[PDB]
Amino acid sequence: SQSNRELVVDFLSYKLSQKGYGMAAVKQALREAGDEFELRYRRAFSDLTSQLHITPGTAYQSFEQVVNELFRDGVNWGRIVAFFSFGGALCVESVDKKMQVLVSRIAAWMATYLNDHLEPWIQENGGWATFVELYG
Amino acid sequence: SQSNRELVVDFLSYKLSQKGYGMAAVKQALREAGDEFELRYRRAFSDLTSQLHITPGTAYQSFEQVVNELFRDGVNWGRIVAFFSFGGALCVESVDKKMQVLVSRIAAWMATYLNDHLEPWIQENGGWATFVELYG
Ligand SMILES: CN(C)CC#Cc1ccc(OCCCc2sc(N3CCc4cccc(C(=O)Nc5nc6ccccc6s5)c4C3)nc2C(=O)O)c(F)c1
Ligand SMILES: CN(C)CC#Cc1ccc(OCCCc2sc(N3CCc4cccc(C(=O)Nc5nc6ccccc6s5)c4C3)nc2C(=O)O)c(F)c1
Repeated sequence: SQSNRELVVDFLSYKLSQKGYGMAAVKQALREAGDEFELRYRRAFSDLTSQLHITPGTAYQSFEQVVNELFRDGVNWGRIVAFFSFGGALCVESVDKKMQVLVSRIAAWMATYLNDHLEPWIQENGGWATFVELYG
Repeated sequence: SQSNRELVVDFLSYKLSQKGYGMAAVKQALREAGDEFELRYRRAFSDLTSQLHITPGTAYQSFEQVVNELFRDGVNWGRIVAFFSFGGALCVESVDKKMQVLVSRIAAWMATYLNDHLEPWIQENGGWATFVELYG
């Protein structure tokens, strides 16, 4: 869906710009939730960037397997925030290693995973409007 | 949920009995779909029983990783049928190796995976009532 892709591009651009490189309410809540996750929560959970070791040869299937570990106990809003934040970290780490080409690929991976695996839970749980009420 | 667990126990008991060892409409459609999968489709896909090699030491996480391969591209009714049928085969193979104790465990794995990963898609796609209309 275009709405999921828009959220992905907005969050990734925000994270890249933050580091030096419509749906307004949803985008804002997402940006804020991602920031909170990075400041307080990222440190406690298993570091997924260590498990992926991204490069131009990295396949979507590899990304998919690592993200599955994130949702192993099911989906919830906090986990979706960790997922967006994980994608942001891969983009930042990609731009550092001079592989800016991987950004658009990571974006596609995220949108794809969202549409294929997370969308049903999102819609069944009130949609993004509900995320705003809880995290925004 | 209790409704998912009931479907799992009904299907497993049905498969076990077939090999010599409420929700009536859903249970019937599921039994019938599972039979069609075994008669027509099982031969046309990769054998997951080869990837699990079940024993009393087999962890849920192992089962989860194998099932994930089944839904790697997403969920649909036919894939859910393949999933029930896969659980049925593990139970049959467990009773054959004298490990009848694993049956209740496999049942719990299935109910768990259903509730944690498949339920949202099911509800967003018309619920079990829709499965009955299509496969029943
Ligand atoms: C309202 N105001 C105040 C605004 C606000 C707010 C607000 C509050 C709370 C918030 O988070 C709460 C925790 C969310 C989570 S994360 C999680 N697991 C599941 C198991 C699991 C297993 C393996 C790995 C991971 C993992 O994520 N590894 C990563 N590696 C990297 C590396 C780089 C970058 C990102 C990542 S992520 C996980 C993550 N589970 C939960 C949960 O809540 O259940 C929040 F985000 C925002
Ligand atoms: C109408 N009336 C007459 C009633 C009816 C009916 C009716 C109609 C259609 C039906 O299925 C259609 C195909 C469904 C599937 S399966 C599938 N892949 C994804 C890729 C993939 C990858 C790896 C493994 C598997 C896998 O499954 N491995 C297994 N190993 C074992 C071993 C033992 C036991 C079970 C199993 S399963 C798969 C399965 N994809 C699809 C799909 O349709 O997308 C059906 F079941 C019933």
